[PDB]
Amino acid sequence: KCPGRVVGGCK
Amino acid sequence: LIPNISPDSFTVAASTGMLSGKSHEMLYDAETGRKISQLDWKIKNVAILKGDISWDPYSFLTLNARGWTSLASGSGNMDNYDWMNENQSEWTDHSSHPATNVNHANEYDLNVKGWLLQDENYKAGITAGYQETRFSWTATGGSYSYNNGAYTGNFPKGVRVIGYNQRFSMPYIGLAGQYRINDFELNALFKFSDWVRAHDNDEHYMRDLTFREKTSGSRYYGTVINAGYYVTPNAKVFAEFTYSKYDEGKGGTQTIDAAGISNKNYTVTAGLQYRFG
Ligand SMILES: CCCCCCCCOCCOCCOCCOCCO
Repeated sequence: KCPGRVVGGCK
Repeated sequence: LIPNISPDSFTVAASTGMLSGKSHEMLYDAETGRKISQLDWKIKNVAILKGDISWDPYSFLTLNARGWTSLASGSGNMDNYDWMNENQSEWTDHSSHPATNVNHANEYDLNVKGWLLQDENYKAGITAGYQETRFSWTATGGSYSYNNGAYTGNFPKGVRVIGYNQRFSMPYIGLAGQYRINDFELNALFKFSDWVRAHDNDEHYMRDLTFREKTSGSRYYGTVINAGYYVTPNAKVFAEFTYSKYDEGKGGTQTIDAAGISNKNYTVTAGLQYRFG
């Protein structure tokens, strides 16, 4: 889902 | 009636100088309004060329096309903050990208001025026009603090991280005044819109994501002031300062709400204006 952040992988 | 086509009804101007400013690419929770994401895009230094063509078809009416454009890539900056934790006010993530370029920028402004008051020294009128402004940045390299400082480090030098474009367009209304005493001339303009339409485009290269946002019905405020000296009856050397503020609007987000898109910018230029005839 990670909004905005340069890299994802928000778990 | 048939418009004035005399050469002296026509005036052109060009100036050069610098553009600077700051944009914001915003994201909010569409239920609480909580700010979850904020990217600040800086325009530090961009060389610009500014042009103006003005025609007086009638004594009371001036038609004007003006704009400016970046002469080359300029320097900028970007910071990317994210608030992933709804409980906590401080951001969870921050990246900083000093190696951000302003690829290009421009503005075009097509307008009419209806002159309602005039004497030998002073002319004043109401202006209305259509205006659009665009900026493009590429953020490369930089450093990061993620997951509350648990991960910190740098991105690889010169690798592009995020590509971002904004555009704002609007009809506007304004007041324009022109003062002339002997060879000195001052022009001042104040512009406003309550119906800006904004779009942006965001390429997150390390996530293979493209984001698109759009808002409408937001506000704009702008000023133009210039002062100069006639060195011939037809030629004026001048300096000009402008300021523009595109307020943040509230709109939708797309991935291939609630998003906010905003900008402020300044220009400082100097040049020459020439009236034909
Ligand atoms: C065009 C007749 C004026 C009617 C006033 C309505 C105001 C609405 O704003 C429209 C702005 O667009 C005007 C186009 O300006 C012409 C610029 O080019 C002329 C330079 O040669």
